[PDB]
Amino acid sequence: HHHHHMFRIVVGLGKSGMSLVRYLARRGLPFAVVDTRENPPELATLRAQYPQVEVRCGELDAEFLCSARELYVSPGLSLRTPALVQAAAKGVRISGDIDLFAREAKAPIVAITGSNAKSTVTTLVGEMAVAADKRVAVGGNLGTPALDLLADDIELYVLELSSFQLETCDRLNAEVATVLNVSEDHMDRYDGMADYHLAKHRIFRGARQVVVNRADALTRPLIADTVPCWSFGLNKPDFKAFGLIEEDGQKWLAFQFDKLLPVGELKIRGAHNYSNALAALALGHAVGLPFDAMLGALKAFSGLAHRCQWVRERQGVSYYDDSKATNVGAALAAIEGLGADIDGKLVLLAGGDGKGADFHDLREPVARFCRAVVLLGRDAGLIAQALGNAVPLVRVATLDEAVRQAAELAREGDAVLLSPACASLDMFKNFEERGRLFAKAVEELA
Ligand SMILES: CC(=O)N[C@H]1[C@@H](OP(=O)(O)OP(=O)(O)OC[C@H]2O[C@@H](n3ccc(=O)[nH]c3=O)[C@H](O)[C@@H]2O)O[C@H](CO)[C@@H](O)[C@@H]1O[C@H](C)C(=O)N[C@@H](C)C(=O)O
Ligand SMILES: [Mg+2]
Repeated sequence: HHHHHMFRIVVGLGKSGMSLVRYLARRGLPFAVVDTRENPPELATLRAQYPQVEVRCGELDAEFLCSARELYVSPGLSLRTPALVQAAAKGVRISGDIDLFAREAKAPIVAITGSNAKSTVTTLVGEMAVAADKRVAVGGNLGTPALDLLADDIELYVLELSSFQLETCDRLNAEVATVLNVSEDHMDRYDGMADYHLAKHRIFRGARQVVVNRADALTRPLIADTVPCWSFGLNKPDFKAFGLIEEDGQKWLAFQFDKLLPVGELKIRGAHNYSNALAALALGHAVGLPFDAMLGALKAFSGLAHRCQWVRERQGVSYYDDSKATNVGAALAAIEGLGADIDGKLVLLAGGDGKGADFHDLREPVARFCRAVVLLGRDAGLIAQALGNAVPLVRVATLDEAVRQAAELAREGDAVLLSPACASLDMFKNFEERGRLFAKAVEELA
């Protein structure tokens, strides 16, 4: 079983695996593809587009993996998979598409992770860079695989990174890096908060600057003492800091003692979105984006689909798609934020794959803001146990039923909120499909 000394193996045939196939094939390197599943989602794609690439589907063959110089592992595949552990112990480098991107990119990287907000802040910094007339490429976990962004004329890369991707990134060497926030998530993969936190802090390896959340200690890296450190927060900022300046009850986004923009001139609203705006300003300022360009993009920014997104108002009841809420921290923010905005109470739709999360933090906000909760999905029962008898709970089987029942529970002035605190993967392809099907059911109400 001979192989070339450059031989490498792509482990996982999903979207990032296909970006690795494209990259390695373009460089004419010897490689093969494996996947633990008999019928991975991009198998048909690989067979149609790369009929000559060796592909092995099923139980991983550790002896085959051990013949490669490096494995590029799908971020969704746990590195505790036994054959990967065995290859690692025999000195095979465990890598991945972000690790490879970091080793190849020829322009500064803005690297953004966090338990929440990383897609919004990544998108915003990208729009700031476009407004600053930079040749920018934006992607990563956000959707466009990072390797597909590579081009020599790119002046700035903006990457959303997951804790999973970061586990195989040896030395990202970002120009500026941030962990926006950390709250319990992905506890079906990590043993606890310590390993989850450590994985995210790999974003700082080699970072030339950092952006830190003054309100979240799990975002503060050791290197904040040795590289330029820009902080954001909602309190009044000090030197080198972004924050809010308040005068006669009017709030301004601010850098040090300079008022930048009244928060009322943003389209996005609420404390979490102000924090996101300040984080994006800090990241953009770190890579030289002019303030006037950044503020113009901030004023124009409308937010992302499935982020507490208004769908419909029917019989005085408004319907909001917050399907992006796949952890408790996100649902907490939406319940508090929308609950405080409306002239009524919430009917919350929640449940799905809870990833081993503690749901106890939902109880008090649900008791304060909800008229009822509609629960679906694999871990509906765990959520119901955490909520107790705070409010009426209605158990349903499908999202269409959940919407029909929520309409019946709601009264004029209420809002129906899909903010599930769970992954969608037990019942849906992804959280975007979950949100699209919620919006479809809402639109089908008579
Ligand atoms: C799960 C994950 O990390 N997905 C990211 C990945 O998409 P990709 O299609 O390559 O997925 P993947 O890494 O193959 O994982 C998908 C699923 O396949 C399974 N899988 C994968 C390989 C394999 O051999 N066997 C197997 O069972 C994984 O366990 C997982 O359940 O690469 C894309 C490009 O970088 C990302 O946009 C996408 O992020 C999505 C948005 C996501 O859900 N990310 C998670 C981490 C999140 O945000 O929490
Ligand atoms: Mg995640």
